[PDB]
Amino acid sequence: ELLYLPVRGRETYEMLLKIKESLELMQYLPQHTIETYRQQQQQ
Amino acid sequence: DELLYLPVRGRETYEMLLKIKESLELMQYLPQHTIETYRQQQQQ
Amino acid sequence: DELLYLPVRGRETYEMLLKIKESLELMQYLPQHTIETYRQQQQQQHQH
Amino acid sequence: ELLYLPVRGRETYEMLLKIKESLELMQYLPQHTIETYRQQQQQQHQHL
Amino acid sequence: SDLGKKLLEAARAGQDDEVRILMANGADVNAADWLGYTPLHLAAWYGHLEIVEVLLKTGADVNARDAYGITPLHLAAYYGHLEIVEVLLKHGADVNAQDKFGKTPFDLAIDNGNEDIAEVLQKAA
Amino acid sequence: GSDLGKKLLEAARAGQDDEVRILMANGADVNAADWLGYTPLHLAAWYGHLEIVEVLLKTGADVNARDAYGITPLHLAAYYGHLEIVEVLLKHGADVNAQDKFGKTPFDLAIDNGNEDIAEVLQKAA
Repeated sequence: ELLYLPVRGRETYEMLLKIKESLELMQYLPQHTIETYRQQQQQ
Repeated sequence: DELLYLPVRGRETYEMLLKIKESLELMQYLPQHTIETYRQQQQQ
Repeated sequence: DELLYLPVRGRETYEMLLKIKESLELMQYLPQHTIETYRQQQQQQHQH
Repeated sequence: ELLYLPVRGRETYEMLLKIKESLELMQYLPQHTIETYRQQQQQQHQHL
Repeated sequence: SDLGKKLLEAARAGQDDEVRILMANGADVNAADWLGYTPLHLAAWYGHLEIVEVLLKTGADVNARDAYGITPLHLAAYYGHLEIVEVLLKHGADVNAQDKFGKTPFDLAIDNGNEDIAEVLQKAA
Repeated sequence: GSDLGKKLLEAARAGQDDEVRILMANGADVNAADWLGYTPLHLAAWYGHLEIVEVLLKTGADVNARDAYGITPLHLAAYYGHLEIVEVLLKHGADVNAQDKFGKTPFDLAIDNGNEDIAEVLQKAA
C-alpha cells in the first residue's frame, strides 16, 4: 500500500529515508527468517 | 514549497515514520541552546 | 513510564536512535496547543 | 561498540528495537538486494 | 531563578497573593522557563485575570514569544479568556503576531470556536 | 550437527571445485540453504564458478531456488555478468520469467547493470 509522507527539512528527510530503507527491506523477510536472524545474533 | 515527499510501502512502516517525523519536526523549531540543556540530564 | 535498556552495536546506529528517542521524549513536554496546532497545519497542507 | 540507550516507555522501546534491528539487519544484506531496492525506489519517485 | 520558577508556578496555579509576595521579594516579572513561557504567558493561558493585571503593571513583556512563537494573546485566544484578550490588547498586544506555524491569535480563536474573541481581534486588526 | 551443508555453501562461494565434489560424495545436501535461502548454486552463479554450477545441476541442485527476496541463480548470473553461467542455467530449465520481490526478472537486472549481451541472450530465451 503506497503512501506519501510530507517532510519539512533536509536533515529530518535524510534520517527518515535511512529508516524507511532499513524497515522496508526487513518487511520483505518472512517471520521465520527474522526469527532465525535474531537467534544467530544471540549466539 | 520546501516540503519533500517520502514514498512509503505499508501502513505499519508509514505510522512508525509519521510518529518519528512529528517528533523530529517539532524538535527542529527549538534553538540549539534549548535542546542542549535537556541533553545535559541525559549525559548524567 | 517504565525505564528500559536497549543494547546497541555501533556509534552511528546509537546516535541515530538517541536523536529519535530524545525528539520523542522532548515532545511529551510540549503543551497541547503546540502539538494540536502542528497537527492541524499538517492536515491543512495534506488538503492542498 | 556496545552502548546502552535508556528508554522511558514500552512503546518507545519496541519502536527503537524494530528500527535498531532493521538497521543491524541491513549490514548483512547482499549488495544486489540493496542496489535493486534503491533503483526500484528511484524508478518510482520519477513516475511520481 | 528560584523566585523566577516560583513566579512561573504561582502565575500558572492562579495564586494571586503568592505572585504579589514573589514580586515585592524581587522575582523577575519576565522569568522564562526552558520553552520561553513567562508568568504572563501562563496567567493568560490558565485565565488568571488579576495575575495578568499585576504582571503587566510590574513590567511583563506583553508580546514575549515562547520557542514556537506563541504570545500571551495567542494563549488567551486559544483557551477562550475574553477579558484577558481585551486587557492584553489595551496593553499593546500584537494582534498580527504569527507563531512559527503561521497562526495569529485570530486564527487560534477560530480553530477553537471562540467566535466572540475572534470578532474582538478582527475589529482590533 | 552436520556442517557439510555449511561447508558446501562456503566451497561453492569460494570456487573450490574439488572441495565441492568431495563434500557431495560425502553426502552433503546439494540444496543446503543459509539463513537468507542462498543455496550452493546461488553462490556459484553469483561469484561466477562455472564448473561448480555444472556439478551442482548434475547432482540435483534446484535451478529455480529462491532466496528470501525471490532471487534465483539466473538473476545472480545476470546481475553479476556471468554469460556462460546464464547459458548453462537456461539449458537446465532456469525460469526466464522468474520475478524477485521487487518485480525484477533476470533480464531486468541484466539491463539495470549494463550487461546488454546477457540481456539479449535472456530476451531470445523467451
